[PDB]
Parts: sequence; structure tokens; C-alpha cells
Amino acid sequence: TQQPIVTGTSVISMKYDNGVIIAADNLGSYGSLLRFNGVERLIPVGDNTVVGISGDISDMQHIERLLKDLVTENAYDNPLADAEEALEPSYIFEYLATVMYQRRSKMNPLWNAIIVAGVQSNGDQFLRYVNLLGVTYSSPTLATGFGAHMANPLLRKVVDRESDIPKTTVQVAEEAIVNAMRVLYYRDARSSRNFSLAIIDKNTGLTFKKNLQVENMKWDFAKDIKGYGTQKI
Amino acid sequence: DRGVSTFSPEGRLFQVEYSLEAIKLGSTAIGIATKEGVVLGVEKRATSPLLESDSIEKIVEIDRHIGCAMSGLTADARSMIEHARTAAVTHNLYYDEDINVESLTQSVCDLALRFGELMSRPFGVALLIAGHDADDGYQLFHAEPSGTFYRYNAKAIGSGSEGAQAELLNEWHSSLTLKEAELLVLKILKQVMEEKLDENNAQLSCITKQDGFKIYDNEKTAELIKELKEKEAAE
Amino acid sequence: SDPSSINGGIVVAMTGKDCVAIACDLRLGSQSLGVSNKFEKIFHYGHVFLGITGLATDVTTLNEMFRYKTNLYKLKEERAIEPETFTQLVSSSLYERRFGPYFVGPVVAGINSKSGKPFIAGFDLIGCIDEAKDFIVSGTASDQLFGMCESLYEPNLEPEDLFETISQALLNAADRDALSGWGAVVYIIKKDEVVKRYLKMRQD
Amino acid sequence: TTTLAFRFQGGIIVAVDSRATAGNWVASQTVKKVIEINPFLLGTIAGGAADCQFWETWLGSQCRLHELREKERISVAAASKILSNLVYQYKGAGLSMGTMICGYTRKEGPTIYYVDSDGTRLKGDIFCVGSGQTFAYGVLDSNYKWDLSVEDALYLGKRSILAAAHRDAYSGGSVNLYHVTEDGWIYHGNHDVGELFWKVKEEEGSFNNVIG
Amino acid sequence: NNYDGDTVTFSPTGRLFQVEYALEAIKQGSVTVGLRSNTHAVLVALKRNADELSSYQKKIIKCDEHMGLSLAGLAPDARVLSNYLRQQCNYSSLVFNRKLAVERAGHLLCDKAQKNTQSYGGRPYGVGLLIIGYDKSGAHLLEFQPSGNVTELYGTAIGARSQGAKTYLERTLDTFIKIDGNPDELIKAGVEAISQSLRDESLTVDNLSIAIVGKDTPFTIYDGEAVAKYI
Amino acid sequence: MDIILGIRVQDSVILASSKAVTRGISVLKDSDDKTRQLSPHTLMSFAGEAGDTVQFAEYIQANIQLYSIREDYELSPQAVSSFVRQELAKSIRSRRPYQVNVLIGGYDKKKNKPELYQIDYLGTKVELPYGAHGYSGFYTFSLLDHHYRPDMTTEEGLDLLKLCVQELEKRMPMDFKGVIVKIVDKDGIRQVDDF
Amino acid sequence: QFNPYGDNGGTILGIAGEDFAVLAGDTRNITDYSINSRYEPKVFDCGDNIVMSANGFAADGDALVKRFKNSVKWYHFDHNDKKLSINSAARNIQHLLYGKRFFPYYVHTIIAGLDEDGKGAVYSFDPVGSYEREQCRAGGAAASLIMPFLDNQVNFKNQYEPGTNGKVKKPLKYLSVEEVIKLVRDSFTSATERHIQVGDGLEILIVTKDGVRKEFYELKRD
Amino acid sequence: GSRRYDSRTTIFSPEGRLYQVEYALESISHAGTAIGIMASDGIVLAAERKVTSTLLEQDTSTEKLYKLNDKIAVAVAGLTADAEILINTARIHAQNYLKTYNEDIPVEILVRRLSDIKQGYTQHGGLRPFGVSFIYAGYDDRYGYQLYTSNPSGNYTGWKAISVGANTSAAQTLLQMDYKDDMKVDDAIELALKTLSKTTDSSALTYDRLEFATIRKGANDGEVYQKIFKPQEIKDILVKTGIT
Amino acid sequence: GYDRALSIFSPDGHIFQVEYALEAVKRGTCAVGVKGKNCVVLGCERRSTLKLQDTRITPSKVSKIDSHVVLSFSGLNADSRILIEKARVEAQSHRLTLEDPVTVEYLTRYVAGVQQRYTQSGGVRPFGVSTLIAGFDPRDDEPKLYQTEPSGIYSSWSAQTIGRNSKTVREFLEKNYDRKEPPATVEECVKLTVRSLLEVVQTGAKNIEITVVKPDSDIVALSSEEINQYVTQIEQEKQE
Ligand SMILES: *[B]([O])([O])[C]([C][C]([C])[C])[N]C(=O)[C]([C]C1=[C][C]=[C][C]=[C]1)[N]C(=O)C1=[C]N=[C][C]=N1
Ligand SMILES: [Mg+2]
Ligand SMILES: [Mg+2]
Ligand SMILES: [Mg+2]
Ligand SMILES: [Mg+2]
Repeated sequence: TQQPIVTGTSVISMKYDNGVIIAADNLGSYGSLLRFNGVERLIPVGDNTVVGISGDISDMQHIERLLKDLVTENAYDNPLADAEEALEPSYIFEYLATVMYQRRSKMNPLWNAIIVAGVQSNGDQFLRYVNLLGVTYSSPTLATGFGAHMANPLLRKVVDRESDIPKTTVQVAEEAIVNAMRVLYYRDARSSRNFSLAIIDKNTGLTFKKNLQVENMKWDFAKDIKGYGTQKI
Repeated sequence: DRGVSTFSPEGRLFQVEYSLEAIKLGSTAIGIATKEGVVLGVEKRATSPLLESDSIEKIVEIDRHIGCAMSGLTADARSMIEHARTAAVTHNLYYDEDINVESLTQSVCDLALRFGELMSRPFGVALLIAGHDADDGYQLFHAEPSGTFYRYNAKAIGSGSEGAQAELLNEWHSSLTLKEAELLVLKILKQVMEEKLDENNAQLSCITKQDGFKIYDNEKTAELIKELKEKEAAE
Repeated sequence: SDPSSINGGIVVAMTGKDCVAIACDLRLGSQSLGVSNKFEKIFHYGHVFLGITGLATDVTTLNEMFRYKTNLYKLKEERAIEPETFTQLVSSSLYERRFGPYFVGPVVAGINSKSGKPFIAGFDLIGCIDEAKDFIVSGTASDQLFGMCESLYEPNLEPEDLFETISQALLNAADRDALSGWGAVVYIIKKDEVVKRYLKMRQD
Repeated sequence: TTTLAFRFQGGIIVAVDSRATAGNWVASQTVKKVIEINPFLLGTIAGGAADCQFWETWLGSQCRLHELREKERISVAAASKILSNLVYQYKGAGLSMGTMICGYTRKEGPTIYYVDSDGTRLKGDIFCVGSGQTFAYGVLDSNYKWDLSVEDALYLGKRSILAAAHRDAYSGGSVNLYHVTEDGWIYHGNHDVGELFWKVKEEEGSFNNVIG
Repeated sequence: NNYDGDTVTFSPTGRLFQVEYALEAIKQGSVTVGLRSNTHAVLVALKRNADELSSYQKKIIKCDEHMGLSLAGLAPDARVLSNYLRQQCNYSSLVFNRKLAVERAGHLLCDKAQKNTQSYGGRPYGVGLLIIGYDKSGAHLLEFQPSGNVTELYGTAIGARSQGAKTYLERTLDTFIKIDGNPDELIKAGVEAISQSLRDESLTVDNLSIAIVGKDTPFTIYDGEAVAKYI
Repeated sequence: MDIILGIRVQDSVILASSKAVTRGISVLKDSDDKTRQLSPHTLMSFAGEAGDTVQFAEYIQANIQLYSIREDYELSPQAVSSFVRQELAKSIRSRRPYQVNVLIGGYDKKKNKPELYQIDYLGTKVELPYGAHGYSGFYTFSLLDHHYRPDMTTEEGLDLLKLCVQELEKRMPMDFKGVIVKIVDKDGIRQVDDF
Repeated sequence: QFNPYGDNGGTILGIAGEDFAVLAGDTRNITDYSINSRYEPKVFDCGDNIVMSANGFAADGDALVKRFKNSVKWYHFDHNDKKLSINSAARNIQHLLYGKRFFPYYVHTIIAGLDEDGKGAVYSFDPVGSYEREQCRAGGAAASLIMPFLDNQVNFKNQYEPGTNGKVKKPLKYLSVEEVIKLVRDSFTSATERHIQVGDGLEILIVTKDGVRKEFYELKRD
Repeated sequence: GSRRYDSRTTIFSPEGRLYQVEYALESISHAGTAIGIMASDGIVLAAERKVTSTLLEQDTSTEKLYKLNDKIAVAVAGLTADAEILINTARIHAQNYLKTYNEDIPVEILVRRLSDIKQGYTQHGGLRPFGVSFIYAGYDDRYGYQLYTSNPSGNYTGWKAISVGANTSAAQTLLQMDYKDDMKVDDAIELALKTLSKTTDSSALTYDRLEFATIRKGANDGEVYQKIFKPQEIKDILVKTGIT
Repeated sequence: GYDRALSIFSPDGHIFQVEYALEAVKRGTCAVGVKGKNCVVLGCERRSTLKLQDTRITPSKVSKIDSHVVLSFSGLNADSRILIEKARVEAQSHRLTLEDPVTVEYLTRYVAGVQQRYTQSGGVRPFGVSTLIAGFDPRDDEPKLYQTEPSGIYSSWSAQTIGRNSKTVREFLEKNYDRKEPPATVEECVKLTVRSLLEVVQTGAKNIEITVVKPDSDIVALSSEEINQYVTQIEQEKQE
């Protein structure tokens, strides 16, 4: 049993017709202090998987090392390491899910919420969640922390059920994600303007976008708001 | 000296092959399987007339549906029987059912090769494990100290084994009754035994679906011995 | 609840001219209930005397432990243990149970057989040695005993005078403590003779 | 839960209720609270359902191993002591069990042992265990004799459970009756309280308080 | 001679005699054949009996839905090693949701057998194994030796008189490899291959044992009247 | 359990122990014998937490019986009491201590003297002319302080014991369902069936 | 302080027919007042004509099902591909649950299938391994809503025959697969209305001698 | 591996003897003779030091007679270093018993414990046995004065008079001749010294070549006193008995 | 730990360490067991090479395992103590858990199991001891007499002997003991036991020990004078 110290906030994601999109801001908070402004919380594994992590950053770095070591171990005595016997999103997720549940069962959890996004060998979209309790679930849209409360509602208007996935393009899906990140910057007190976004497409592969910013914000109406009720000036 | 788990140039484990020689010195035990049941019989072989022969326990119950006969260094069999009984009862606890005869035999045979430098040597005793289950019916198995087990329609082990096995070769057929099998065990035991066969120096047992595993009384066996003498004198 | 004051009891020791004295009460109780009036708290291994206050089960256990150790000492060393050496043995033995201690207040008393020098010492429950010139106190009426000893005591008292001082120190201290009393014993110790006196005191 | 067992002229009567609850929620009305250890040993169960089932099922395995090894059925004393020694190892861990080990042997005769997860093991003639035990004791003690017929003793046990099923909120469902004799136990049916209550009320003239 | 007392002793020519004596136990064992095409992989095993009253010793063991082996030598050692494979296949499934690669399964067996050849007290395994399987890179056939050496092959045979079946497969290499989408013809080639190792005795109904795994075919064993078709 | 008493007279030791066994709001039994014979001339009564009491008593019994067979000799009551004390003194610093208080009444055949030892769960041993555990002593010690004489006969001891039980039955809140009385003397151990 | 348990909501329902059995469960997965997934399968085919669901804390639920599926696999290996009977599976599950008696799987488990006489069978478990064969059982969050309805409509409790007035009970006629599915659908629709953790979708697994069939139905998504 | 160098100390010969035990007894047969004699009013322990030197400090020396507790003593025959290992174990065992039962350990119980330790080294562990034979002289209130002996086999027996070490055959014959049941300590002292004086391999028996001890009830009232004799005291008793 | 396999098979299928343990039993002093109709008697030889012994304190050959069972032996004396101790512990353990004293068969089965365990455990040699275990089961009047040996095999005997010159005394018992009518009284049984030892012992003075065990924990050891009376009567009848 511990308490989380340096923490990362929401990770958000969704499926679209040819793949999956995932995003997370670049902040490492220290309680109310916005301590570290250059933290990458999306960690790619190969050219077909991206693991998005929220919660304790020290534990995130541990998980980052476990995945890095997983790639090394998979390459050992494996001529098809960059082909048929390459690491799949489903393999990477199940490994993490095993670790997360084992650690919670020893009363010494990895204080994180994780989303594994990727594309399988047969072109199928992979998107699944796992957290400190070892709880797992899949859905057309997935989000952690504040994202669950604010991002999912917006992303579910685009893809409400399974049959909406083939009807959703990469442009529409990316637009929804970027909008959701703006809403989180408006309303999450432990978020930052700077974020990273990753797209894993079955045709165009892995596109990793760094140093993105929330833009087109509405603040002008603030000038008209005066006092808290009766005040006019 | 030399290792306990050493291979010979022929590709056999010395200690396992030597334990098989100890089994050849043991008293005779015969098993016969039929569609009406499986019969198990043994030679008691008392070393002296003062020895109370009823205390010689070379036929043993493992569960209600599984019996066992032994031959060789019979002291070694006690831990094997204890393991078999525990395995049978434990499986009933975990699965609310009787355990398959083959599965029980396999569990006993897993102990066999757990020796090295675990126990210090292989077992010096062979077992005839007879029983019944719903899947494969009436069965008879021969469990060696090599860890190997063969299923048999009929089998003899001990000092008069090769002579008895040749006799079982001719006599056994797939339509044998239980009564015919009982007499056949007594017939072959009487042939290979040094001393004259009677109810005190030989023991019978069987396993049926209805009544389960039963060791025969000396009064019941005596009648079957008397029934045997008459039918041999008949022709 | 507090282990050091379930059973109750006291021990006091004093030095005199070429002599030492050690005394104790006889009570053993279960909180308010008085159980035994014959529970002596002073033991001896050869010429070295040990008084022990506190939890009664540990008083008994430690006596048996030091009898054990002083007997082995004597067999190997081929001589009786001295008070200075025994004091160290008590300290060592108590400290090895640092985080699971015997709930006791030991007191050593005796005369060194070679030098003839009078010796007393006190300990806390985990082994700290208090080697006083004048006197040592222990038990549930330690405050009372400190007050009596600090006022009544003077140095270089003769054995028969020292008896009166230590006896009056114990008796009057015990009478101001609910968990002490029910009889008392006083040992007067000289280089080659030891007198043991049971005191008449109020039985409440 | 209400379970009872008492010694008498014709052996032992065992009677139990059938209810299981989680707080105020009635989880089951069809629970088997008598466990058939062997053809001559019965075990009642009260308290934690899983603890009781697991360990009395386990007890049967230990009793079966005994008679394989010793070529002789286990005594009621030895069977009860296996269970009591087991739960004593787990003392403090939070097992919740109250049982009667009931059976007959040649050397002992009809015997009842009360065994409990605190480690208590008591031989006795009459026992009632469970949340509704006091209600059962009221009927049982006022009507008990050594010289009872099998028919009358069975009814008394049935009636004592009914009394507790009525008053105790955590007892009810149905009554399972057993009769243990020299030749083993005999099952005497499941008796639904919903039908048994009105039957007893009318015939016996009891429960005049209730309207029917 | 003086250097065969235990597994921890090299001979003057750099040989490990205890390992070689363990290898000898395989040659005494009954013959078994392995072969594959691009779609399927087949095991064919000649079972041995003690006498006419006895049953025929089982030669093939299932490890997973997509993998299994045939044995030749000490059967209990095959049970230990097959149990280890079952666990390793199972660990891969539970932890990584991944069917164990046949090549990696061979690597694990190699390393397990090796530890027994370098340490004092223990002994080498006295059995040879033919592992077949279908994974993400198609059909596979492996040959395990208790020295530790594991080899991926198109076809092979081990046991007594196994040289005859091995020569046949060496001639038929170009033919049976092309038998794709046809299990019965691949088995026929396996049954015809094991027939080259027979002397005196012939393939009867309770003598023969066949197993197969493929693209849309789980690892299944055929015994009894199920193999009468191929006699 | 509740009340256990002991009294050492001229030529014997008398132990009295309640018959009630109460779990919760019900008296489950009214004929429970809270004692075990450790040896032919040594008897131990006990009271404490449920389960622990019997488990401890029988464990001690087994150990003394083992000693008796090994040496073909009966240990003195003093020796048995010291053994028992050490077990309890060991127990009190265990993971889960034995929560048991005992009285050990024995007749020493060597010294021809009766002996009574009172030992609590902490391992606190005392030899006494009369003893008690729990709330029993709060009533009985005052009576025994008045009446007891060291040269009493066994019959006088039983009368003095009746006077103790009568006081307990009058003033204690719990119904302990009477007592089983046992006498320990030179001839061994016997039970007074009428009390 | 770290709390190793959580509540993923949901509700499951098993009903035993004369020659069939069904095990139903909603597809919603939640934490607190949020929806994790509208379709997260909860009832699983475990082989040997046995279906299983472990409702409550999903992490423990998945772990248990995973371990039982594993137990079925090793039962085949160790006992010559013998079919694991429903009664044997139930006893095995008791030992899996009681094995963690002092750190329990926080789930209510139900399995369904056919007994060795071919008749429909449902077994029900508490978190620590206590079990019991039943003709009818609902488990999980909305179990308190559904079970009473099933006592009434499956076992005909508190129902009597007209004209007799409380004297003659309603006869316990058997229910067909079409009749059972109607009761399952109405049970979940009713539970969805009054329980916030129940909704989104209903997935039913039907077990017969022919095998395991699946049926899916939409539920309210609010 | 290591098997090559294992002597296998705990095995049977074809005749059914324990090799190492037999060879340990052969070692002890060359050790200095020790004699124990039990009387009605006490026990005597006498022992011969092996070929001493004039420069050996005798008064502070102890190779034969050791004290286990106030009531029990032992005479050693064999390897002194081996004996001291066992002696310290026996001293501890006596104290454990005293702590447990609050009574001095009965002589036989102490003897059995040491004998069981020796037995263990012959049946398991693969270690060599202790090359030591003891004569136990002790007293308790059950059996009174007792003499025992134990050897490397772990077998022990009780005696009225007994010898261990060198020339036991000759020594036992002489003891068997002159010993009587109604004998006293003073007479037993004389018998012990006379027996050593005849069996000794030395030219003459002197005070500097002896260790001597008695266990007497000859103590102020009902109690037992152990007397380990000093060099000058051994010299006086040699003149008194008329040997020097 | 020392794990060396001392008890192992040889080419001819023999375990020499177990067989050499029997030779140690052959060397041991003679012990005999005879059961009557309502009693069992255990006779034991004391070699008279050891005089100047203290017979009060010397370990007796017959050991009580419980109040109703006794154990005598032939072979290594030190080894016998280990078996006796284990047996005594198991006897009290059985009473504690089963609430009933051990049967003679059970106690024999335990001791025999311990002996067997030492024939296939690493780093240990077999016990060089064979035992005769005799007594009466609880609440039973049928006499019991069992034998054990280093291998671990055990069996029941109407009458049996072990140790040195046991071949001779077994010859005597085989012709003199009748199964249809065993020694009806205590006298007849003790007489037959003393007679059988007199074939081997040498002198009938302090060389014969007799222990009579009767039902309901009634065990007693005969004194020198009591045994001497049997020796006198046997030889006086023989002079004819
Ligand atoms: B009975 O009331 O003791 C009963 C017996 C049990 C074998 C079914 N116990 C229960 O009903 C307990 C609750 C309880 C009530 C009163 C006293 C003690 C305990 N219930 C359970 O054990 C249980 C198990 N699984 C599901 C629901 N309840
Ligand atoms: Mg006071
Ligand atoms: Mg137990
Ligand atoms: Mg006290
Ligand atoms: Mg909603």
C-alpha cells in the first residue's frame, strides 16, 4: 500500500473505421503543484501498439521499462520478431493486465490506469483498459480519470455502438479527440495545454504527434461576467 | 561407488533393473479381468507354521471400486497404498465422484522414479491394481517400479510369473464368467506354489460394480478349492 | 493492563560498613485481589543476592534463568560468580529482549569475596545499570522508597543499625502503596554470615 | 438457523431448518443443513455456510480414510475430535461454525458431540444450535423424555424447529428430519413450513395467537 | 569406461557417456514417425505391447490444442517433459493470450534437458520426442534428443529400425511436402513411411497410433477402429 | 468457564469446579467436568477461554502420561506444577497465547503431604492452602481466611467447601449449576458423587 | 489506504429447464456512477457443455473464470479426455473459492448446463465457496429485484387454483425454452427500469444436448 | 562428484557390525584406564593420566574427571576434546531439566540423553562417532548411588563396579574377585587404587599420574558432596592404603 | 544435509544394508514371545558375560510402550531406544486424537513403518533391531503378539523367537506349541516360555527375564526367585 506522488491525468481514446486514436497531456502533477511540464505519457511498443498511462509517474516509468524489456525478450531466438511473431496489442495488454492484478493481490499495486491501443495482425482494432485493481474492459471509446466523465460523452456521440465504427473516418475521429482535449483543459484543474496524440492505422501504420496544443478556445464572454449576482460594475 | 540414477550401456537404469530382480523373489500374485468383474489372488507364503497366516495382508483395499495385490518387498508397498488411498479420497473431495482406475494407477506410478541423491532407492515391489469405473469398465493394471504401467486382461507377478503367464495365455477368453475366473486363479496358484494350496496359505478377492471390492473369507475360498478339485477329477 | 503494576511489590537495597542489606515485601495480587502473602522476591546464587519486582511470571522466569546461568558459570569457571560480574550478566540478559522485554525491576546486592567491598546495583526492564553507593529502590512504591531512603539513610551504618533503617524505609513506603505489603523480609549480609529477618507489619 | 439433536430410547433424532440469509435478505429456503458423512454419521451445520460445508465435507474424507486404514468405522468421538482439532488450528482467523456430530457405534451407542469454531467440544444428550436455538429449547425441554417412541420423538423434533422457524426471523423454509439408529440413519422427508404450520395449528390446537 | 560413472565427467576425447547411454535407450524404444506439409503436420507411432494379454503402450501425448508430441524411450521421462510443455504452453496463453511458438517450445525443452547433463546428482532424460504443431508461421515438426539438441525438420523418425523410415522420407521429400489441404493423403504417406521400419510384425488395428494438427484442425489422436481406414 | 476452587487440608487436596457451560444466552450443558487426571496422585482443574481450556489440559495430560511411561515413575506435584507453569510462561509471549487458568492439586507420596498450586495464564505460580480463579476468590477467600485451619480433616474440608458454594450460589449473578468435587489423597483420586 | 476490491455492477440469471438450461447476464460494466462499457461479455462458455458467470468485482470474476477454464483443460489431460460433469465442476469451483477464504473472490458465481441424466441444471455459489443446486437463481446487483419474481413465475409460489380458495396449490408444470426466455427478458427489462447498474444489453446462453447457443437483446441505455 | 571421497561412517558390515563404532572402541582401549566402584555409602572414581611429564602442571590440570552437576560426575576414556563437547551438552541438559521441573535431573535420564546423542552419530549424518567412553557416577533420591557407562555405539549399562579404557579385561577380573555388596567407600577407595596399581603399564603408580574423586553422603546431614581430590590429597591416600 | 543413498539394490535384487541389519539382530541376545488363552508372556536372555552389574538401574529388555502394550527386542540396544521412544510418543498421540489407546496391531504397524522408512531414506542406515510387540487391545480379552524386522515387514504370531540361537528355540516351539489348545493358564504359558529359553540360555539363574502381560493393563515382571522355581520344576521333571 502506498499513495501516488507525481501523477498524470486523463488518457482518452476511440476506435475509427481503419484503426484507433489515443491521446494524453504532457503534465506531471505534484498534488496541486503543476510540477513537470514535459512528461510523455504515450509509450509506443513496436509499430502497431501505443500504451497510454495515467496515475503515478514513478510506476509509469517502471511499466515503461517492463515494456522496453518485453520487446528485447521477444526478439531472443525469434527470426520472425519483425514479422509473424512480432508483439501484438493483445499480447502486450494481457501481460500488463496480469501484472496489475498480481500486484493488487499482493496489496502493493501499480497506482495507474492504462489504455492499450493498437491494431492486430488481421487488421482488427484493439482498445482495452486496465487499472490498479486489475479491472479490465473494452469499448468503442475509452478514457481514464476526468476523461471518463467528460471525454466519453463527447466521443460516444460519434461512436455510440459497434456499428458506428465503419462509418467513422480518421478525420472525424481525430477532430473529436482534439475537441475532448480542449474541454478537459477548460474543466480539469490538473491538466495542461500541451499534449501528445497517436494514431494507429491498419493502412498508414503508426503516426505519433508530439507538442500539440489546445487551440480555438472561447474566453471572450468572460469580460461580460461581473460579480456573483447583484454587482453591476 | 556409483550413482543411484545411473544408466547402463544398454540404456537401462541399474537400480530399476535390480529392483525387478527383488520382485521375482517375491510371492506369487495373479489377477484376471472379466466383463462380470476382476479377480485378484495371492500366495501368502508363511515362513513358519507358528505365524498366524490371517495377519498376512498382501491384498489391500484402495477405495470401494479399486483393489490392489502386491509382490516383492511388501514393506515398500505401505507408502504406495497410503498415497493411492489419499489420491482416491482427495479426488472425490475435489470432484464429487469416483476416480478412474487408470488415473489412480498413474498417480501411484508418478512416485516410482522419485529417487536420487526424495527417497534413496526405487520401490522393491510390483502392484496389480484392479478396479471398475463407468467410462472404461472393469480394468486390471500392472504397476512397476520403473514408473511404467500396462493394462492387462490377465497378469501374474512374483516367483512363478512366467509359468503362470503362459497358462493365462491359453486359458483366458473374452467371455469368462466371474466363477470361472475365481477357479482359474486358484488353479494356476496351486500349480506354481511350493506348498499345497489351501484356504490358509492362499487368498482370493474381487471387485464388482454392485458390491465393490471384497476380500474373500477363508470359508468361502475353501468351498471354491473343493469345487476345483472335483471339476479337475471329472475328466 | 500495565504489566509492571498487575501483581505489585517492592524491593530495596542499602550499603553499610562492611555489609549490605536487601529487603522486599511478600504480596502477590491480581490488581485489587490479594492472592498470596508468601511470595518472596529475593533470591540468591552463591553469595550474590538478586531481588526482582514487577510481573510475577517474569520474576519467577528470570530467577530460574539466572540460577541456570550461574550454575553453568560455576562449573566452567570453578568459582562462584561475583556481584560485579553478575550485574553485567543481568544487563546482558535483559537487553537481548530489547523489543520484547521482561517486565521487571531487578536489584543486585552482595559483597565481593576477594576485595570485601560492599556492592549494590539496580536495573530498568531492558538492562540499564544503576550502580549506586548509597541505596537502590524498585517496584510500585519506588517513589515512596526514594523519599524514605533519601531522608533516613546515612553512610557507614553498622549491620544492626542498618537493619533498622532499611526496615523502616520499606515498611513506611509499603503502607502508602495499595499493591505492596502483606509481610516483609530483610536480609542482612556480611562477608561470611547472612541473617534473614521477617518483619511484623500491618496486613491490609 | 435452528438445528437440534437429542438422544432417546430409539436412538437419536436430528432436525434442522432450511433458511439462509445475508442481512435481512433471504438468500435461500432450500439449504441442506444435515450432511450425510457416512451411512452412520450425520453432521448438522450452523453459522458460516461455506465454512460448514467445506469442512464437514472434508470431515467425511478423513473418516473414509480412517476406515480404509483401520479396517473399522470411525467412532463418533474420534470423528468429532478431528473436526474440533482442525478448527482449533484456525482459531482467531474468523471461521464461523456450530455443529452436532451425531452417530451410532457398538462401543459408544448413540452419541452426540457439539463442535464449535471457538474450539469447544462437548458430549451431551440434548443440543440446540443457531440463532433460533432458544425457541427450540423451549419446546424440547418441556416435552422431552428418554422413553419416547420413534414416531413421537420425530414429531417433537419437527415441532421444535417449527417453533423457532415461526419466531426467529433468520430461521425458516422447511424442516429436514433424520432418525439415527443401530442400523444407521433414516431420512424422514422435507417438510415445508408454509404447509406444516397450518397443519400443526389445526390438528394440535396450538398457535391460537395467530389467525387462520 | 572410467568416465561414465556420472553426468558431470567428460571423457578424454570430450564425450559424455551418460548422455550417450541415455541416447541408447531411445534406439531400444519402438519406432515413431513425424512428417509435415505446409497445411498439416502428422505423427505416426508404432505402439509396443508386453504380451498378448497386455495393452499397447501409448506413444502420443497432447500438449495443447495446437501442439503435441510422440515419444520413444523411457515413457515416464516423456510424461515429465510433456507436462513441462503443457505448463509452458499454458503460461503463454494465460499471461500473454498467445499460443506458444513450436520453435520456442523446442528451445525450452533443450534448456531443461541441458541442466540435467551439467549438474552432479541428477541424470539425463532417457527419451526422444517428436513435436508437431501449427502456429502463426504454419506447420512445424521438431526432433528432441536428451543431449539437449533440438532440430526443426520436414520429416523424421526415431526409435528401433528408424533408419528405414528416414530414408523413405528423404526420397519422398518433394512429394509429401506438397500435400496441402488433404489430411488423409498426408497420413497415408506417414503410414507408408513407418511401414519401411517394420520387420515380421505388420500394422494391426490396436498396434497403430496416428495424430494430426493443421490449419483448421486441432491436435487430435486416432486409435483403435479410427485408424482401420489407413491399414 | 466460570468457577474453580481448591483447598489443601491435613491429608488431602479437594478441588471443586462448576458444571455449567454457557455459550451466549444459553446454558448448553449442566454436567461438565472441568478437570483432567495428569497422574494417579495429581489432578488439574481449569478455566478460561472456550477451546483453549480443554486443548491445554489434554496437552499437559499427554505430556505427563508420556513421562510416566518413559521413566516408570510418577512426577511430584511440585515437578508437574513447574512443568505446567513453564508451558504457560512460554505461551504468554506466543502468537496466540493459551487463555487458561489452572489449579493443580496433588498428593506427594515421597513427603506424604497434600499440595495445591494456583497458576494463571501468564504463568504465575503460587503454592497455597486454599485457592481460586476468576471472580470466585472475591467471595471465597474471606470465608476461608476465617474458617480454615491447617489441620482440618477431609470431612471438615468438604463442609467448609459447602459453605463456600452456598455463598457463591447466594451472591454471584451467574447460575453455575453446582460443582463437581474431587478429592486427592494417598489412595489416589475419587469423585464425591453427592454434593 | 488501498482498497483491493471494487464493484463493477451487473446482474446474472440462471434457469433450469426439463432438458435445457439458460444462463443470462446484462452486458453493462460500471464503476460508481460511470459506464465503462455497454457491451462487456459476462457469461462464458467454459467447454464440456458448461456455461459460467462470476458477477460482482470483475477482476476477481475474470480471474475465477480463467482459473476454472484452466481446471477443465487439466481435467482432460489428467483423466483421459473425460467430460467434466456439472456436479463435478461445481465441487471444483467450491475449492477454487474456499482456497481464497481469507482473501475472497468478491463475486456471486452461477454455472449452468446438463446433469448426467440429461436434465437441466443450475448451481449457485457465494463468494467463499458455499454452493447448492437449484432450479432457479438470480445473482448480482439486481438479484433482490429478480428472485421474488422467479419464485412466483417459475416455482409458482403463493399461487393456488381458482374455486378452491387456498386449499389446492397450482401444479408445478414444466417450462419450455420459449417460455423461459420470455421470463428472462421480462426480468431484465424490469430490473433495468429500477436499477441504475443494469441496462445496455442482455446476452443469454442456452445449453442443450446439441451444444451452446447464444441470443442477444437490447436493453435501455440510460 | 563428492561421493568418490565419502567413507560412509554409518553402515553395517556383512557380519552386522558398525565399522566406525568398532574402530572407535579400539581407540578407547589404548586410553588411560578409568575405574568406577559403587558402595552402600558412596561412589569412587579413579583414573590414570597417560604418560605424564615432570613439567606438566598437575594441580590446574583436568583430563579424566569432570563435574556435570553437584550430584553427577564422569570419568573419561578416549579423545578429551570429543568428551568436552559431550560434557558441555550434558551440563546444559541437566540445567534444562532443573529449569523445567525445578528438581535435579535423575542420573539415568542424563545418561540416556548423552547415549542417544552418540547413537545418532552411528545411524545418520555421515559424520564420525565420538571416540569416548564415559563412567557416570551420580546420586538421586529415586535409585540412590548409581554407576553407568556409555560407549561410542550409544549403548549404556548399569554397574556395581566397572572399568573403561586400557586393560579392562584384567581390571574387571580383579574387581570381580575382591568386590562385595556390603562394601564401604573407604574400602572401595582401596580397591580402586589396588586395581590400577596392578593393571597399570607404568613401572610404579604415583600421585602425579592419577586423578581421583568420591561422591559421598559423608556430608553434614542428608545431602551429597562431590570431592575432586587434589595432588597432595592423592599423595596422602596412596600412603594410607600402603602403595607408596 | 547428508543425502547419501546407503540402502540400495544389488545385481541379484538384494538390499545388503537391510540384510546386514538382520545379522546384527542375529548377534543380539535371544528374545521369545508366547501367547496363551488369556495371556501373553515375553521371555528374554541376559548374557552372563557381564557380572558386577547393577540390575536395579541397568536398562530392562522389556519396555512398556503404554499401560497395555509391551515391546521387547533383539539387536542393537542403542537403536532400540529410538524405536521405543517414537512408539511411546505415538501411543500418547493416538490417545489424544482418537480418545482411545492404540491397538497392538496399530502400534506394530507404526513401528514397522518407521523401520521401513529407514530402508529408503537418504543419509540413514536401517535399524539393526527386530521387535516383539505384545499386549491386549482396549476392552478386548484376545491376546496379541506381533513381530517386526529391519526391512519393515510385520506379522502376527501364535509364538515366536528372535535373536541368537533363535533357530533352536523356534524348533522347540514348533513341536511343543499346539494351536487347537494353547497354554490355558498363566503358569502353563510361563513354563513353556522358560522351557524354550532353557534350550539356549546356559544357566537358569539371572540369565532369564520373564514378563507376563494380562488383559486390562495388567503387566508384571517376575523376580529371580519366582523364575528360579520354574527352572527347578522343569529340570526335576526332566530327570526321568
Ligand atoms: B444459519 O442462520 O446459521 C445459517 C446456516 C447456513 C449453513 C445457511 N446461516 C446463514 O444464513 C448465514 C447468515 C447468518 C445468519 C444468522 C446467524 C449466522 C449467520 N448466511 C450465510 O452463511 C450465507 C452464505 N451464502 C449466501 C448468503 N448467506
Ligand atoms: Mg500497603
Ligand atoms: Mg484434525
Ligand atoms: Mg495467580
Ligand atoms: Mg444514465
